[PDB]
Amino acid sequence: KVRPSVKPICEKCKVIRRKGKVMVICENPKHKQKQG
Amino acid sequence: TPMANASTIERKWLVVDAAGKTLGRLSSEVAAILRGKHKPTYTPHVDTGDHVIIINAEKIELTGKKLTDKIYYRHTQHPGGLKSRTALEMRTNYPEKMLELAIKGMLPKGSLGRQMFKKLNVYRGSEHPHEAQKPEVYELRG
Amino acid sequence: TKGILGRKIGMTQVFAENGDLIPVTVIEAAPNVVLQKKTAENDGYEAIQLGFDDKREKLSNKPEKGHVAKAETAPKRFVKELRGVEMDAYEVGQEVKVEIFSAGEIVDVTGVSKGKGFQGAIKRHGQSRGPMSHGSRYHRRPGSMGPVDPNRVFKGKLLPGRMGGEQITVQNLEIVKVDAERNLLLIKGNVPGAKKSLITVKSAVKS
Amino acid sequence: WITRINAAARMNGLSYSRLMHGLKLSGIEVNRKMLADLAVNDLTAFNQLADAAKAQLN
Amino acid sequence: SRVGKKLLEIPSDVTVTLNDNNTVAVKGPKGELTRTFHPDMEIKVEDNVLTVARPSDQKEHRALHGTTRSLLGNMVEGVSKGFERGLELVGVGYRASKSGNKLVLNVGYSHPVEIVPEEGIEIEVPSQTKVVVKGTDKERVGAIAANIRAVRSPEPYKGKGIRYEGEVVRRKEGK
RNA sequence: GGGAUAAGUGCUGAAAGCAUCUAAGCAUGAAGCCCCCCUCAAGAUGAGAUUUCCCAUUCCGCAAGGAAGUAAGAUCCCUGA
RNA sequence: UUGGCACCUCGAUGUCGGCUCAUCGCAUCCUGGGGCUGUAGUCGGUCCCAAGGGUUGGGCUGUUCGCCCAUUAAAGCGGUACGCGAGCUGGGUUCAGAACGUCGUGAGACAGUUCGGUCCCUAUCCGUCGCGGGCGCAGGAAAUUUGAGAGGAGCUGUCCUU
Repeated sequence: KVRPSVKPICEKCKVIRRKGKVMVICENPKHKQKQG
Repeated sequence: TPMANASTIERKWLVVDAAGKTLGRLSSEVAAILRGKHKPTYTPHVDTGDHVIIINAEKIELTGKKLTDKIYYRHTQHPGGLKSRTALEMRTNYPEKMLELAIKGMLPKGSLGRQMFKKLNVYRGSEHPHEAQKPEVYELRG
Repeated sequence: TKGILGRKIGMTQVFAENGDLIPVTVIEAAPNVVLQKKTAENDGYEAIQLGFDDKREKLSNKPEKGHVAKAETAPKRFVKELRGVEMDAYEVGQEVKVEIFSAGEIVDVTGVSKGKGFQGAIKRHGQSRGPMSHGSRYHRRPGSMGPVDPNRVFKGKLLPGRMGGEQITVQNLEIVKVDAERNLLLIKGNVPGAKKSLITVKSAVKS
Repeated sequence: WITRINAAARMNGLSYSRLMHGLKLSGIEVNRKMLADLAVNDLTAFNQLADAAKAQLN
Repeated sequence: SRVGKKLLEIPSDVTVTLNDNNTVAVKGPKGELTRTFHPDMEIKVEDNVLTVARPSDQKEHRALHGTTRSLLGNMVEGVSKGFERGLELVGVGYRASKSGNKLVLNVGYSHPVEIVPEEGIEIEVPSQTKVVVKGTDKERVGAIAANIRAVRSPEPYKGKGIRYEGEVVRRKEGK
């Protein structure tokens, strides 16, 4: 997904700032977010 | 009645090596020489150019992201027919248009920004056929 | 890429091998003479000038009389390059002719089109006529130039002009036969250029 | 002529922003700026004034 | 809780030079590896001990501190052990062999898939199921096997195509 | 078809011992971009190129220069497409 | 878009909509490529990049819009003086004629309706699209060129196999 309020949902989600974009990466692939 | 020269001016060929230099801080150091901001017989309308042959046109660095984020724009007179291009395409394919566009952006435009620009040459490093004029090496002021 | 050049004559129908019917051109293009070998050791690029359809000496000049001295033949009207053949198998003075081609060689063909003269906006660009009735006076004409705010005509707005006279490549043809007995090509389809104009018969860019 | 001072003051390694401080101190020189220029027509008369500048630049 | 202050041991026989600047050229039985390092990193080579002597303490340097050691820790122990990966074909009309040195995969596309390895890379064919790449550079070997997994990426319903050994595919119950 | 790219997808790996597509390093990837295909085009005053030609006159102006006749070629004029 | 304000124009800036000719912006209808799927394949929803190209023939009404007929890969929006009347058509609004309802005591009135109702211009300049004459290109000439740069093309549907 893509949204300006990128947050982890469950505690299995890491928040990794790639490429100037605060991306959240997790196990479950419905957590997959980005502001961009 | 101060002095103002006319057709008694002697022109002296130079060489600037752009190797570990930015774009960018030497254009404003080649423009002032092409326009003649160092000869004391400086009368602004009389083509005072001791002029520069640039060597190592293939070697120019420029800081920041600006190989890929600085982009040229050469729009035609046809509608929406601009052909833009990044600096990395211009550093590889032909930088002879990189520096000559830079100096042409420096100079006062008109009929001197042609005549100051007819003085400049750019050669890709380091070969240039100007043996028969012997340019002294202008190291830069920085 | 092989390529010869020459006049054409006209159109025919030649059926072959089936009940077919083939639209066939007739080309006079034999034989070419290699007059000058453009070399990348001197000029940067690789080409071969070919001359065709020799003329009598009243029509040829001393700058051009001496130009055929390297091939040592008569003066010759129609000269063009060809970038750029497999290097080389040619010598300056070797009479290139029809023998290369065959029934199956896919071939692009270039030539200077039939000039029709000064023609208007429908015929020159395929533009469409307005209404021919209903009181309308606007017919046969190109109509609206552009908007109002830029206050000018954008470059490229189609208009009347002189139609024709360009050089047109027409691709992917099929050379039908080879007639080195009569100096005659045979190409499927329509080939641009008016009657008896000059036509360069290349080999194509495939596939 | 302010350009025609820097085109001579930089031959001797100074800047107009510093040179016209030098003439204001070493000397109270009220030299005409066309004529501290002219001091170029007959160089190195200007440099010997630029020599007078550097002594109070230290 | 650092990496570049750990030590690299070379007993035998993976010999490492200080070929300036700074082209640290590993040798050994398997081959030779030449990683070029940026000039802030000042490698101090003790008695059989490769190290890292950092220039200073910035976030530029710290992020470059642990890497230049742990590139070599991949390199030096790669000219003794080598490196290899394990691919695990799961599927029905899916099989594997090599021919010449191309890797012929009859993945369920209507044409077979061939993967040409590079020099110093040995993609073994152990059996019909598994495929093993073997080489020296981890940024090459795993990257070649990443060029293999994208032939048939594992669908979540039936985990198909190329698949690393071992690996857990998230499973859906398609109905 | 070739070459670099978008969103992706990554292989390595740190800072933050693991992890982590990135921060150094290497990829792949679009009818997008740049060429390849076709057309114009050195008035591109930065006027490019190679081939082959005609020659290096006659007079004035001591000179700088200016005329008159002429080669290579072309033009007017004519039959036309 | 309906608006507010009255700041260019009331010694005139032609107003709706069609026909031509387009360009451009993408906030995308397709087509190319992907994350997620409450994605088993099939066909989708949704979010991403992407303007290169395509973006229909009617019936009705002046209609833009709208509905419906049948196709389609789809039948995108939107700006450009709600593009475009010194390029066209006037079908409506809003000239006089003429009626009908309504209102007024009456002349007449009405964004309530209806039938009829002179759409002028030899292109000066800049533009645009073709054609020429000079001159220059360190001597005059004839051929063939190179390509810095400029455009054009850029769409896809089926079917059969696998």
